[PDB]
Amino acid sequence: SVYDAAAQLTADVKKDLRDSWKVIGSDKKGNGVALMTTLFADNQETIGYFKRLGNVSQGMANDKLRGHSITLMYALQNFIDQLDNPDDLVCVVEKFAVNHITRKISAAEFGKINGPIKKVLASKNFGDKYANAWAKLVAVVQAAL
Amino acid sequence: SVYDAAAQLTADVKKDLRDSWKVIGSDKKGNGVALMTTLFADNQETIGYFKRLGNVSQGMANDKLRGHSITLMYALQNFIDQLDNPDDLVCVVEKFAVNHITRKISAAEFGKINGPIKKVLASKNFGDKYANAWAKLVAVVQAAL
Ligand code: HEM
Ligand code: HEM
Repeated sequence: SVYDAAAQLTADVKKDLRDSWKVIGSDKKGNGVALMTTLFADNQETIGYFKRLGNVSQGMANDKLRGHSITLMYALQNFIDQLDNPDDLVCVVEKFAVNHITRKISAAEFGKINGPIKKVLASKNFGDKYANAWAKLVAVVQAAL
Repeated sequence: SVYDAAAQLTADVKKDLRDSWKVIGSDKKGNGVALMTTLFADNQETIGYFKRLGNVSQGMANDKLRGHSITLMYALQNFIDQLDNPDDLVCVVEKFAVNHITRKISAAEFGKINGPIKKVLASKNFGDKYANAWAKLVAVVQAAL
């Protein structure tokens, strides 16, 4: 269950998430757009899913892309704030899962975000340990897909 | 025009938003759910739009309502964090406007949240001055619908 995946995140994983989020979450516009543009660069097959945003190659200049990317960073803020209450984490993960289920995004496709997260973290010198912690949070969402 | 509406957020208004958000934003779960249950109690005719959340009369005990409500408070957080930059505020407002346009929510119906906001504010000892500041931020969204 989602709860199981949630309930599993340990004190050390939560620490590494919070520590790296302090940095990555401090520039939501810049890091959110880098996350999205990295997804599109590395996984070109996903571009079609984002047709509402218009020409995503425009980066920061594309207002729809910038609004989406900032907002995505607040979904991660939300998850980070809920880490200590699995019950609250589960209900917000289930809400965002629905946003993706309705777009036909599978658990495997959702996991394509791990590559972009690892690259953004690495840009701030957070290494593999940090990328592994983030994959475990992503895995909570995958449990709902 | 969203841009004209955004221009109405003067220095004084911004300060009153930030000062009151310091208090209401500190309990996203509790204040989020209070806002929604106040909406539903005072404006019963809007309940039908929220079919996906199930039995909203259950309040905090309804997991879907709790997840939705927490998330709504992060939309507000997002707006407050964008007050420094009007181009960023506008692009996040337009993102959320689309979420409501697709649900067939008009500017007038969206404005039904002003009553609930005033009540939640008043419950924390923030009076009309603060409710009016909040109505100016809601008006930015209304301009986009
Ligand atoms: C860290 C991981 C992710 C988070 C936190 C996240 C969060 C979000 C949020 C907050 C939205 C807006 C939902 C709405 O307003 O309806 C969204 C939309 C969307 N997401 Fe994600 N997402 C993630 C990863 C992905 C991945 C990996 C894909 C596809 C492979 C994906 C596909 C979509 C699509 C197609 C939309 C709708 C875009 C639009 O038309 O507005 N997401 N996501
Ligand atoms: C301060 C004002 C409000 C804010 C910040 C806000 C924010 C949000 C957000 C962030 C969502 C989730 C969007 C998604 O995942 O698709 C949402 C959904 C929704 N909102 Fe609002 N909202 C506000 C007021 C209203 C009002 C007054 C109404 C109706 C009169 C309304 C109707 C809806 C509906 C029907 C949904 C979809 C619920 C569901 O099926 O998940 N909103 N809103």
